[PDB]
Amino acid sequence: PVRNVYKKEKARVITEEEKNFKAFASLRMARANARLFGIRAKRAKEAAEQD
Amino acid sequence: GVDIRHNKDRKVRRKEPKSQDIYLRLLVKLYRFLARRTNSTFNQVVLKRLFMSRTNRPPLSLSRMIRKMKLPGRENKTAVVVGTITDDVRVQEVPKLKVCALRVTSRARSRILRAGGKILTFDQLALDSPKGCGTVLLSGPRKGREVYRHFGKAPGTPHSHTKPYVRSKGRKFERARGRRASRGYKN
Amino acid sequence: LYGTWRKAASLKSNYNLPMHKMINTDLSRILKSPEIQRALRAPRKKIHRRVL
Amino acid sequence: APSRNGMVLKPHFHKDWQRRVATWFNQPARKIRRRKARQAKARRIAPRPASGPIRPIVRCPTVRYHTKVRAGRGFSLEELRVAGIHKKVARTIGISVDPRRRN
Amino acid sequence: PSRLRKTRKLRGHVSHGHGRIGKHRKHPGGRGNAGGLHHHRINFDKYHPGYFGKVGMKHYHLKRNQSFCPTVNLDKLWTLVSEQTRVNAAKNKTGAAPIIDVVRSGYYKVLGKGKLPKQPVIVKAKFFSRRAEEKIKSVGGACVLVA
Amino acid sequence: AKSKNHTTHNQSRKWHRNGIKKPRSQRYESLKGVDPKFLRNMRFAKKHNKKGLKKMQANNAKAMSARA
RNA sequence: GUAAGAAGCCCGGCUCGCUGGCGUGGAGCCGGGGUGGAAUGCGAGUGCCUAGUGGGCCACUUUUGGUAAGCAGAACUGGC
RNA sequence: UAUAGGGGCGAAAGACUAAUCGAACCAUCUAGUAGCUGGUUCCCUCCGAAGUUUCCCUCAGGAUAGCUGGCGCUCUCGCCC
RNA sequence: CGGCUACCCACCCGACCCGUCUUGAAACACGGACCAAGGAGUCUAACACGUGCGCGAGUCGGGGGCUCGCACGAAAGCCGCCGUGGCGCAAUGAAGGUGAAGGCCGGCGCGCUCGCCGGCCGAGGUGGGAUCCCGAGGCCUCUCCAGUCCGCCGAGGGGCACCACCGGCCCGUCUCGCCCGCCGCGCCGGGGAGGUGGAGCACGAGCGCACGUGUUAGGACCCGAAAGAUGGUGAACUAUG
RNA sequence: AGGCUAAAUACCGGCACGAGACCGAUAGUCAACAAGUACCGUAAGGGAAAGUUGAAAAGAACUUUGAAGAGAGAGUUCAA
Ligand SMILES: [Mg+2]
Ligand SMILES: [Mg+2]
Ligand SMILES: [Mg+2]
Ligand SMILES: [Mg+2]
Ligand SMILES: [Mg+2]
Ligand SMILES: [Mg+2]
Ligand SMILES: [Mg+2]
Ligand SMILES: [Mg+2]
Ligand SMILES: [Mg+2]
Ligand SMILES: [Mg+2]
Ligand SMILES: [Mg+2]
Ligand SMILES: [Mg+2]
Ligand SMILES: [Mg+2]
Ligand SMILES: [Mg+2]
Ligand SMILES: [Mg+2]
Ligand SMILES: [Mg+2]
Ligand SMILES: [Mg+2]
Ligand SMILES: [Mg+2]
Ligand SMILES: [Mg+2]
Ligand SMILES: [Mg+2]
Ligand SMILES: [Mg+2]
Ligand SMILES: [Mg+2]
Ligand SMILES: [Mg+2]
Ligand SMILES: [Mg+2]
Ligand SMILES: [Mg+2]
Ligand SMILES: [Mg+2]
Ligand SMILES: [Mg+2]
Ligand SMILES: [Mg+2]
Ligand SMILES: [Mg+2]
Ligand SMILES: [Mg+2]
Ligand SMILES: [Mg+2]
Ligand SMILES: [Mg+2]
Ligand SMILES: [Mg+2]
Ligand SMILES: [Mg+2]
Ligand SMILES: [Mg+2]
Ligand SMILES: [Mg+2]
Ligand SMILES: [Mg+2]
Ligand SMILES: [Mg+2]
Ligand SMILES: [Mg+2]
Ligand SMILES: [Mg+2]
Ligand SMILES: [Mg+2]
Ligand SMILES: [Mg+2]
Ligand SMILES: [Mg+2]
Repeated sequence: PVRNVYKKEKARVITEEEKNFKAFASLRMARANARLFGIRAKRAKEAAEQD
Repeated sequence: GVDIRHNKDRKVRRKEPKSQDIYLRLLVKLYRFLARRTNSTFNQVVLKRLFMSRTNRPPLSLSRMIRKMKLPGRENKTAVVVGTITDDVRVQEVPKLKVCALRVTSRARSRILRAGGKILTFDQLALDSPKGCGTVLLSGPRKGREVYRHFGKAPGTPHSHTKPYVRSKGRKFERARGRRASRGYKN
Repeated sequence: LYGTWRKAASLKSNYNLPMHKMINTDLSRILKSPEIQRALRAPRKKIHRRVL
Repeated sequence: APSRNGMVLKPHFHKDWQRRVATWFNQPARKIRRRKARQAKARRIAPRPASGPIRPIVRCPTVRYHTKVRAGRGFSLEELRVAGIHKKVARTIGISVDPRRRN
Repeated sequence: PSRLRKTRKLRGHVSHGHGRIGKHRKHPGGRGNAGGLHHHRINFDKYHPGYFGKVGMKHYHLKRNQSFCPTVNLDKLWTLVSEQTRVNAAKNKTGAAPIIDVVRSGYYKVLGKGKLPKQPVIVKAKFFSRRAEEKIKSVGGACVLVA
Repeated sequence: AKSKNHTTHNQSRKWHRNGIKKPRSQRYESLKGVDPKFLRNMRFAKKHNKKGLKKMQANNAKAMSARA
């Protein structure tokens, strides 16, 4: 009952601007967005409240 | 009395090899004969390195054994190592160079035979070079041992950079007094 | 069950024959070979004992 | 009591450990017992296979082992209903059934 | 082996390797780490700096399970897949590149070292470093994030 | 229970049991402890020595090999 | 305590974000030249591990307190 | 017959409580700990101390440095310098 | 006839009774009447160092499983899509986290205390450094001539390990300033130049077993107390009803 | 805030059981034996010492001194 599945995906050509788009900064941007997801919502609520 | 000096009878030396390896004793016999009968200081140093222990013969690495032959003047010379030459995961290309060492590992022998070189032993090296002509004697990274990084004048008094013994390298284990200025003194 | 130095052991998983330290280990043949005796100093068998 | 440069040691031997020393002198004995237990099961019980009930493909809950795979416990009653068989009828067929496993 | 023991050699000597004057009886200095601040300060200090005091925050119910991220280097990045694979995939055929997945090998984060040859590959990992990402961009490979 | 307080007797002999040592070997003396303004001089001077010394020293070596 | 040389002496040239009348000064780097540089004796440097020791005493000389001590306390050297 | 162990009893001596009482007897924890006495078992060879610095509720003790032994490693000589 | 000797005696000389506390023992210091047997540094766990062996960026089956029932078999052999796991291959931070490659050449922006494009090399430099390499030179019974022959070296070069210094990279803090990207243009991220703290990197040397030394905790080299606690037994002596 | 349930696990008591790089009558359990026995303390409780003739008693018929213990002859046994 193990059945360690072996997905291979051997042959593919190097592709378009995904290799320019998937840099290291996406992880830091996602980390900062996850850390500051709530405080931006609170500031948007305060900006909608104070008119 | 005669000797007003101190009595230091034996200097430091190890005369006979402490290992009970029969093959190492036969190589000790052969290179002792060559060292006392060929006037070859190469055979002198190789016989001393066979007298040398298991620990003080560190394992050579394949990248270092490539780079010490990549220097100009080492094209057709043979890299003689008293010790083991091991595989390196870092390398990508292996030249057509010759190896003369004891107990080369399996992956290293496989990659050298795929690259096209020639591995030998010390008896074949003696049959090819009695005086040791055309050889370069190599040694390995002794000071990079984990044991030698604990060794110094102190662990931390002029900060000393010499690795105090502890169980777990991290928080709560030897990081408070003498390791920072906010909690007591600082080294 | 053990194999030669060319192939691995087929019955065992990850075993090979060990490294052989001295391949042609005839020490008398080596020390009486012409390549070794070509590079010898001289047979020095004088004793040179104590002179009174 | 301490000495030259060696690691600070705190062994947990201040408690009277000499009474409770469990040393595995009966480890080949338990091995022979458990061999005979498995053989007596395979003889006397059934022509059912050893490790009788079938175990599921199960992913391990971690950020560490969830890339790997595991034989679970039971077949997760919604899965068993989609397969279309009764619960204890499946248990007598040989299907291992766990009512807790969700999907 | 009691025949190789120093006790067998020291039979005949009166004080048995511990002196007549000092008289090592039971426990002259204490027991264990006794006197860590009072009278053994030159051995707890000057051989174990940092042994006394609190250092930082206290994470209640910590596991060595959530911080599981074994790091792979760019030196180790090639031998996770066999050499036959990269040779037969980069033997002058086309611009195709093999995928080296470190998650199947068991490593999560790719870190940056040297020795990264001209032949580009596609590396899939859950985490990266900016140096390794720049090395992959310099050799021409592609960066792919997985989860 | 009065004991002997302090002495330096039998001390120079223990000093000369092992032959009191000069440090005796410092080639290319250590550099820490020197003026930080002087270090801001010297490190920038060394790295621009590493950068911009090629052509003038090469032509000077050619000129002195031609003249000597 | 220091110096009695090849780790030293001199010449030529680069760099400096230090300094600044000045290509001024100072440091670093590069190339070249000649080793016979006080006496005597000795083959040296360095790394690891560790026992015992942590009660001392006497003598020439210089000395502290005491009237003095085989008294108490110091310095060099030697001895137990 | 009643009072049984930090309990009894005492015209009071801290006396008596099974030859033991200013805290009974037997067993267990317990082989309690001791920086404190005494002892520590065959031969030969080589090397070979100290009673000193500093710290400690430290002064009959310990830690550290010094003195010492063992294990080596790096080199150097044997052929006018 | 010769004979040293675990036989006895005599003579000349020297010679206080051993063991240990001590600066000092034959001591008017302590133990020892004599003899036979027993009698004191062991074992486990952990660490450190040294040595020996196997494999070696890997290593290790101690946890289980497989063999036909075997006295030695409570052994041994094997697993490998049983490597789960321990140690090592990455460190620094209290933490969020971050995480070790640079150098050369040509062109471009004011080669501007300044970035980009294309190609090449690749774990940096200096001073020592066993060894190794090239080699002027001269040496062998009569001449021009040669090849191995007898036969070393002035000088030069690449430089193992390691030492000393300089330089570089990574992590957390400090100072100064500018630039870049947008799964969304924000108290968002990233990058540069300097001096610091690290048990770091700067081609890795570990893992397992065994032996030796030292330390710790366990009764821990052997014997030794005044004492504390727990549970029971005694008013047949004596004290008082 | 109601309940049951075999397996893997533990066992120095007990009934048989097999093995031992263990010990050898001052050792090994206190105890190889009429051993928790003799004995001690009012009691709780404490607690020993102690193996070996020979192949088989064939354990010395008979004579003799002494009242016997014992002894000299004689005999059994490879050996008194
Ligand atoms: Mg003499
Ligand atoms: Mg001596
Ligand atoms: Mg000690
Ligand atoms: Mg206890
Ligand atoms: Mg001694
Ligand atoms: Mg002591
Ligand atoms: Mg003193
Ligand atoms: Mg000792
Ligand atoms: Mg003392
Ligand atoms: Mg005095
Ligand atoms: Mg006195
Ligand atoms: Mg004397
Ligand atoms: Mg009570
Ligand atoms: Mg009480
Ligand atoms: Mg009484
Ligand atoms: Mg009292
Ligand atoms: Mg009491
Ligand atoms: Mg004891
Ligand atoms: Mg003191
Ligand atoms: Mg010490
Ligand atoms: Mg020493
Ligand atoms: Mg020594
Ligand atoms: Mg004493
Ligand atoms: Mg005295
Ligand atoms: Mg004496
Ligand atoms: Mg007396
Ligand atoms: Mg006496
Ligand atoms: Mg006496
Ligand atoms: Mg005896
Ligand atoms: Mg070791
Ligand atoms: Mg794993
Ligand atoms: Mg661990
Ligand atoms: Mg006691
Ligand atoms: Mg108390
Ligand atoms: Mg009465
Ligand atoms: Mg009365
Ligand atoms: Mg319930
Ligand atoms: Mg229940
Ligand atoms: Mg059960
Ligand atoms: Mg007996
Ligand atoms: Mg008995
Ligand atoms: Mg019988
Ligand atoms: Mg006989």
